[PDB]
Amino acid sequence: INDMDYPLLGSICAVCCVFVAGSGIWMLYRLDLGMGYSCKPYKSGRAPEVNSLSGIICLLCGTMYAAKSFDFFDGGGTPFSLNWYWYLDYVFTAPLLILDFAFTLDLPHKIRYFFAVFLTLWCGVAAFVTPSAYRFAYYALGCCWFTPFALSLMRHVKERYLVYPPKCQRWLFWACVIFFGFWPMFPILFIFSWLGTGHISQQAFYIIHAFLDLTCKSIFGILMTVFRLELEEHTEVQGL
Amino acid sequence: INDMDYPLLGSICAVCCVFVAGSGIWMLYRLDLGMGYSCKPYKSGRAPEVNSLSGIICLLCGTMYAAKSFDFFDGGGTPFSLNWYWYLDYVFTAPLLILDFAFTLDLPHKIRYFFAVFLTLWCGVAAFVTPSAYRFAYYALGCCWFTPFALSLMRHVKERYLVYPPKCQRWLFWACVIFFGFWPMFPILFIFSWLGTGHISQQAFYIIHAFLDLTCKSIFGILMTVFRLELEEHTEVQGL
Amino acid sequence: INDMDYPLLGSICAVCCVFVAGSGIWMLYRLDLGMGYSCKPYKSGRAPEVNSLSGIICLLCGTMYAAKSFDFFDGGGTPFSLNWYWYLDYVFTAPLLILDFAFTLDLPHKIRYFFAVFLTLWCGVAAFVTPSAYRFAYYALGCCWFTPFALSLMRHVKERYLVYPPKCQRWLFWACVIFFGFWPMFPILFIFSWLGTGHISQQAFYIIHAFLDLTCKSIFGILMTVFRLELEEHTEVQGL
Ligand SMILES: CCCCCCCC/C=C/CCCCCCCC(=O)OC[C@H](COP(=O)(O)OCCN)OC(=O)CCCCCCC/C=C/CCCCCCCC
Ligand SMILES: CCCCCCCC/C=C/CCCCCCCC(=O)OC[C@H](COP(=O)(O)OCCN)OC(=O)CCCCCCC/C=C/CCCCCCCC
Ligand SMILES: CCCCCCCC/C=C/CCCCCCCC(=O)OC[C@H](COP(=O)(O)OCCN)OC(=O)CCCCCCC/C=C/CCCCCCCC
Ligand SMILES: CCCCCCCC/C=C\CCCCCCCC(=O)OC[C@H](COP(=O)(O)OCCN)OC(=O)CCCCCCC/C=C/CCCCCCCC
Ligand SMILES: CCCCCCCC/C=C\CCCCCCCC(=O)OC[C@H](COP(=O)(O)OCCN)OC(=O)CCCCCCC/C=C/CCCCCCCC
Ligand SMILES: CCCCCCCC/C=C\CCCCCCCC(=O)OC[C@H](COP(=O)(O)OCCN)OC(=O)CCCCCCC/C=C/CCCCCCCC
Ligand SMILES: CCCCCCCC/C=C\CCCCCCCC(=O)O[C@H](COC(=O)CCCCCCC/C=C/CCCCCCCC)COP(=O)(O)OCCN
Ligand SMILES: CCCCCCCC/C=C\CCCCCCCC(=O)O[C@H](COC(=O)CCCCCCC/C=C/CCCCCCCC)COP(=O)(O)OCCN
Ligand SMILES: CCCCCCCC/C=C\CCCCCCCC(=O)O[C@H](COC(=O)CCCCCCC/C=C/CCCCCCCC)COP(=O)(O)OCCN
Ligand SMILES: CC(C)CCC[C@@H](C)[C@H]1CC[C@H]2[C@@H]3CC=C4C[C@@H](O)CC[C@]4(C)[C@H]3CC[C@]12C
Ligand SMILES: CC(C)CCC[C@@H](C)[C@H]1CC[C@H]2[C@@H]3CC=C4C[C@@H](O)CC[C@]4(C)[C@H]3CC[C@]12C
Ligand SMILES: CC(C)CCC[C@@H](C)[C@H]1CC[C@H]2[C@@H]3CC=C4C[C@@H](O)CC[C@]4(C)[C@H]3CC[C@]12C
Ligand SMILES: CC(C)CCC[C@@H](C)[C@H]1CC[C@H]2[C@@H]3CC=C4C[C@@H](O)CC[C@]4(C)[C@H]3CC[C@]12C
Ligand SMILES: *C\C=C(C)/C=C/C=C(C)/C=C/C1=C(C)CCCC1(C)C
Ligand SMILES: *C\C=C(C)/C=C/C=C(C)/C=C/C1=C(C)CCCC1(C)C
Ligand SMILES: *C\C=C(C)/C=C/C=C(C)/C=C/C1=C(C)CCCC1(C)C
Repeated sequence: INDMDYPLLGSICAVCCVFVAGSGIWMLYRLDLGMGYSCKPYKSGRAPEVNSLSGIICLLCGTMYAAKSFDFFDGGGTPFSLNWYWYLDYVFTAPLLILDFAFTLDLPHKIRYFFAVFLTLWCGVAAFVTPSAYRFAYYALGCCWFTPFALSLMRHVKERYLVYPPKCQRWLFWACVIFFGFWPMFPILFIFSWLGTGHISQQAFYIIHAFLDLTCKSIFGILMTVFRLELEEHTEVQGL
Repeated sequence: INDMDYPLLGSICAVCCVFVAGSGIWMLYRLDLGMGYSCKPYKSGRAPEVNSLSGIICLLCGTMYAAKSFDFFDGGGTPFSLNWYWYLDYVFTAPLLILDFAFTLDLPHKIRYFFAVFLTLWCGVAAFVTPSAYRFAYYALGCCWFTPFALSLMRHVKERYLVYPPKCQRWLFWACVIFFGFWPMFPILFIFSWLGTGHISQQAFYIIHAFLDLTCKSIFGILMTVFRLELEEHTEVQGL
Repeated sequence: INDMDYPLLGSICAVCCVFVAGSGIWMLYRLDLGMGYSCKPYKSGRAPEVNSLSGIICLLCGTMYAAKSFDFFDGGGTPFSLNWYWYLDYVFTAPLLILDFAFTLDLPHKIRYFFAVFLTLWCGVAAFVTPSAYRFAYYALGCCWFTPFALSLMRHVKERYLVYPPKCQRWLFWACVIFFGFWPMFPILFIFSWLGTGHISQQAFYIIHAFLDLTCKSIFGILMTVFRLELEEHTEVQGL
């Protein structure tokens, strides 16, 4: 229903777009500055390609949020909305997050996790354009794709967490809190939204998801950058 | 025309979705169990990333068929159909099949084959939403992309078939029968469907394509897994 | 407005489709013929995978232009148009061009350039389906993604241009003229088109963009092939 506070939504999207993009520019700037937590001009001179994935997602999320803000400023309903089809932008970003996490931790089965999230979001996308009882059918299919992905990622994370130093474990623990404390919240909001239970209104749904992207995209990326800085120095500069 | 036996279509799609997904879960389970046909815990401990492509496609095809079954149970015409736009799901799966086949056989020019199938399917997708004489124009363009792909894949397969042991050649021969015995059947069904000649009705078109996916996705994957098991043991455990 | 000379557009698209595809088939044929500018059957026998990206784009662009010609022959407005949504085909091709350029010159930060062009085009796609003042908002966002990509590519190109031999520098200089002489023309045409200033009519817009694809896709690819031939021989056969 076209009765929500659209200018508030645009302002919220504009504010987070600046925050996510600014964080992404920092980590990209920080990455090429030096390998270790202090500084290192690289042995070969150039940073690894996969290490920049965290920064690009924030800019990708920032660009996605910039388009969202333009949609809300125009009152919504624009031909290029990125808000009419929910989770559609997340299809481009969320699979890259776990891919970045896999590369950072060297977790095997990266391609399996990649398609797990990619198909998990796609089932979620199909689970609201269907105004029938099968809306939860796609929701169930997504959970069937996410639960064995939520699991088997806790295994590998838990197995490798005991190897890293406590200094590196610090951020890694916080990243896992971001990982396994806020990603499972996305299905819960879907149940309680107007699509399911109805506790969350449409206006609140955009706002809370706007707030549940700095932690998932920006702050999680920031932790990954710092954790990489601790990882890089400890492994290379500290030689451990 | 909305007069076909939709509940039959949903039941057929549901049955094959269970079969394709179950086969995919097996080969993923079988892969991490052990390298050789018997068992091997890997030298490095982790399976190669590209070896899991066969399993993911079946789950990808199973998830795609699960969405098809939901569409047919709801009587069709759902906003997220995956049946209104034919071959659209195949765009996500078919290029990965040859990519898996290329990696299994180490066939060069993988990227060329990948884009060959990717553009071949896309031309097929555009060749039914066009209710005019240009429907066959996109069909001709797809064949122009597929015939030099159907060829030059027979070359490389034939050249390498003489190298493998007869034990491995067994499955490889059967895979090539699946490869070069059923993929060329997709264009033929298009000609004889209501889009072209009209011999095949709309109801029969979904059913036969539902039956022509276990062989292409599941059974072909199963052969690839067993052929890999024979390849892996013969090369590593048997040292040949 | 449906008043432009559609058969002229189809003829122009058909002519360039033959030219782009024919050039792509040549460079693919030339690549496997031999490494050096003269001939070399490869040390391992097979060409590098990334070296074929230039040829595939031309065939990809040729196939895309073949679909454009079919759309214009049918009078336009076909369900599968590739002309109703501008720059949508460029999303599939343009990111691969810089990726090929990055691999040819071994320029680092390939993934950063890839997403830069990928998001630059996407902002352009959203910048005409929006019939409001926010059409230039997406345009500004695209320029914000392209200007730091147009820059930092001049740096790396300029830094490495002094290393190559003058024989190789010749084509590289011409490629950079194609690169940094015609890519910035795409935003300029958008400003002066009926979407912006209005100097360029709709009929002229397709024609000039049809002419501004041989240089970007075919001729640029041809230069890349010859530059690779000079690079390959000089580095391998000439041992320099
Ligand atoms: C900007 C950086 C982005 C980076 C990455 C982008 C990748 C993600 C791709 C996003 C796809 C966007 C699809 C959005 C479609 C929105 C449809 C929509 O809003 O419809 C509702 C709206 C009804 O609302 P009103 O008329 O206001 O009703 C109130 C009565 N006065 O309908 C319309 O406005 C009609 C829509 C016009 C056609 C839609 C065109 C969508 C743009 C196409 C480009 C995307 C390409 C997708 C590829 C496949 C080709 C379809
Ligand atoms: C689930 C796992 C999937 C994994 C991988 C997925 C990748 C493949 C992507 C699939 C894209 C799906 C597009 C399907 C569109 C279907 C359109 C359709 O059915 O229209 C017909 C139907 C007419 O039928 P009835 O009204 O019953 O007529 C009888 C009269 N009583 O029309 C409708 O229902 C209207 C359709 C509503 C809008 C369609 C929204 C499609 C969903 C968008 C999400 C997909 C994103 C695509 C990206 C580009 C953005 C467009
Ligand atoms: C061929 C090789 C291609 C290789 C790579 C391809 C990748 C790029 C994908 C291209 C997506 C194509 C989308 C084009 C949509 C065009 C819509 C259009 O033309 O609408 C205008 C036109 C109005 O014109 P007329 O009725 O003539 O008006 C005058 C009055 N007599 O409207 C129509 O014709 C209705 C359109 C029917 C539905 C459109 C179906 C588009 C085809 C879907 C396949 C693409 C899949 C996209 C994935 C997401 C799923 C949506
Ligand atoms: C037709 C219906 C739709 C078809 C598909 C529906 C869902 C498919 C089920 C899951 C598909 C694959 C999940 C992808 C992400 C998980 C990644 C993965 O499997 O990694 C492999 C990993 C094993 O790796 P190893 O090599 O032992 O690790 C040591 C490191 N060397 O697999 C596992 O951990 C086993 C699978 C997950 C374990 C969790 C156990 C409990 C799962 C809850 C069940 C939920 C319902 C799903 C039903 C089927 C589940 C198998
Ligand atoms: C504007 C119109 C649309 C534009 C494009 C239309 C179709 C384009 C034509 C084909 C494009 C490329 C096909 C992609 C899949 C084929 C892969 C490929 O070319 O592999 C290279 C491979 C050569 O590899 P070598 O290195 O010798 O192998 C030894 C291993 N070291 O190429 C070939 O085998 C030659 C091409 C295929 C051989 C088949 C011969 C007969 C083909 C039937 C012609 C059908 C019409 C198509 C017209 C143009 C065809 C060239
Ligand atoms: C919410 C709004 C939307 C969010 C995002 C909007 C645009 C984001 C800004 C740019 C994002 C990244 C651009 C991607 C392509 C550029 C590739 C890149 O950054 O390469 C790194 C490269 C540094 O590499 P080194 O390792 O030093 O090179 C030596 C080789 N070893 O970065 C740079 O060169 C610095 C950035 C570009 C330099 C150009 C300086 C002037 C730029 C004009 C500003 C235009 C406005 C954009 C605002 C923010 C720009 C930072
Ligand atoms: C519940 C409140 C939530 C508040 C929202 C969060 C606001 C952002 C602030 C940071 C959030 C995450 C930070 C994670 C922890 C890292 C901080 C830190 O201490 O990092 C250092 C160093 O690493 C860093 O520098 C990381 C911190 C830099 C973060 C910069 C903030 C994001 C950048 C955005 C700038 C542009 C934003 C535009 C303006 C916003 C307009 C709305 C690591 O070492 P220490 O443990 O201090 O040990 C000291 C000896 N080594
Ligand atoms: C014309 C009739 C078609 C029937 C449809 C096919 C039904 C599926 C049965 C298998 C089809 C393909 C099998 C390919 C041949 C492999 C069988 C085989 O023998 O494999 C072994 C070992 O490899 C295997 O174990 C592969 C076979 C396992 C296949 C399991 C079937 C698919 C899994 C689906 C389970 C879940 C399905 C859900 C229920 C369905 C509800 C509708 C290889 O060694 P042998 O030659 O026996 O040599 C012995 C000494 N080494
Ligand atoms: C302003 C006028 C623009 C005209 C449009 C362009 C027409 C195409 C002609 C070539 C354009 C770019 C060529 C770039 C320069 C390379 C030419 C060249 O000399 O290459 C050689 C060798 O490399 C080549 O062979 C590259 C040239 C081959 C290009 C073939 C033209 C494109 C192929 C299309 C064929 C099918 C087209 C279908 C018909 C069209 C119907 C409309 C490199 O060595 P040289 O400097 O001669 O030194 C000699 C000792 N080594
Ligand atoms: C309320 C929400 C946000 C947070 C609740 C999630 C908490 C309880 C979860 C998130 C991440 C999880 C941690 C992930 C990794 C490890 C490392 C392992 O070696 C011991 C368990 C431990 C330490 C987990 C304990 C539980 C944990 C801390
Ligand atoms: C009716 C349909 C399903 C099957 C017809 C396809 C048969 C005839 C095709 C499919 C795969 C083909 C095989 C593919 C590979 C080889 C290996 C080569 O060294 C000799 C030829 C040989 C053995 C081919 C013979 C023809 C073949 C068996
Ligand atoms: C109805 C149409 C579209 C397809 C149905 C035919 C499929 C399901 C059938 C036809 C002939 C069958 C093949 C016949 C014999 C064997 C030998 C066995 O050791 C492996 C499977 C394999 C290779 C079968 C796979 C399934 C198969 C290909
Ligand atoms: C009118 C349009 C088409 C062409 C104008 C663009 C010209 C002026 C641009 C395009 C490519 C550019 C070149 C790109 C690379 C180098 C190598 C460097 O070591 C010196 C500068 C030099 C030589 C640049 C000079 C300016 C240049 C030649
Ligand atoms: C914005 C970025 C992230 C990582 C978003 C992630 C979202 C989820 C993992 C959502 C999952 C869903 C599942 C499990 C099944 C039902 C539908 C959802 C889309 C909510
Ligand atoms: C489900 C998986 C597979 C591998 C499907 C493959 C389909 C084809 C190769 C279809 C090809 C077509 C071509 C050659 C040109 C006309 C249109 C078709 C889509 C039928
Ligand atoms: C056909 C191939 C190429 C490489 C096309 C490239 C097009 C551009 C770089 C277009 C860029 C745009 C930007 C900078 C922002 C506004 C919108 C444009 C799409 C014109």
